[PDB]
Amino acid sequence: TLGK
Amino acid sequence: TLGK
Amino acid sequence: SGAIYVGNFRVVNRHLATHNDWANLVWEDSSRDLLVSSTTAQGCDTIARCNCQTGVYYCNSRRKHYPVSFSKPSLIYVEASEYYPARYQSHLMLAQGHSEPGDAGGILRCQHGVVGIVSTGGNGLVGFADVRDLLWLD
Amino acid sequence: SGAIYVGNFRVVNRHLATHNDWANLVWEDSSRDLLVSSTTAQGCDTIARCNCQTGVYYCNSRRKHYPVSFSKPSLIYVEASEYYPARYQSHLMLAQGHSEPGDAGGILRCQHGVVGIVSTGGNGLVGFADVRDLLWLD
Ligand SMILES: [Zn+2]
Ligand SMILES: [Zn+2]
Repeated sequence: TLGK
Repeated sequence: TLGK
Repeated sequence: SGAIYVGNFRVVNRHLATHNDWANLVWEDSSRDLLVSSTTAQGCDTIARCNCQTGVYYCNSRRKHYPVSFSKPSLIYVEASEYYPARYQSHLMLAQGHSEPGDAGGILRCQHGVVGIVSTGGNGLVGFADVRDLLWLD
Repeated sequence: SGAIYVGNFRVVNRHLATHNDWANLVWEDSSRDLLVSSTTAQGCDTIARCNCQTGVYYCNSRRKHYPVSFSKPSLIYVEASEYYPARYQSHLMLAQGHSEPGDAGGILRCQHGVVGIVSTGGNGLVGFADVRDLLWLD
């Protein structure tokens, strides 16, 4: 799960 | 001018 | 429905304004059939920053959205009614289209946001009060 | 941007939640990567009441909206990251598409309103966390  |  | 809510403003036909509109009056113009009142909530609408002369509006009497082509805003002599005497109404954009009693207040929209609101009609025309110059709303 | 505002709710990726989100927590689910917090203003969004599997989302890295076709929500094993250990993520819809660091939070929309929010991606896929079953938001 992403959020970079 | 409308408003009926 | 029947109003534009932008920021902390509510824009309505002047002739349809409520007591609460007048209590919270910000600005009004009989020659445009427009009234703006203060709201406590932030609105969802955006005023179109454009010169579009095609868009879509909601027709109250048909409960349908219709596509429409309309004239550039103009000064138009509007005949007497129970709402105004015969007068010049400015900022008025005309389209061919259906209208009936109770259609005033329908919002006209394009890809850039809100363009205007149904104000007048008759003889096969619908007249929309342009709001796009009221840059202080947004 | 990066959140869905519906009624007095704000929906965000759990892994991107703020201190103020946690202070005003309503609901959170690590297995969905979702968190909902209370707001003081009313939001403008609507949750799609539908089963659409095509729509448009905003891509942060490209600053563009893209049309997308995506799978029905499913349980998907998602590999470890600095945000979660390897785990099953539920309610996840996959599309072929571009993604880069910082794309999580982009909102996926159809004709019926908000469908989901970018949560995961990699190997040429973008995974969106479906929100359409959260009927209590709207
Ligand atoms: Zn326009
Ligand atoms: Zn839909």
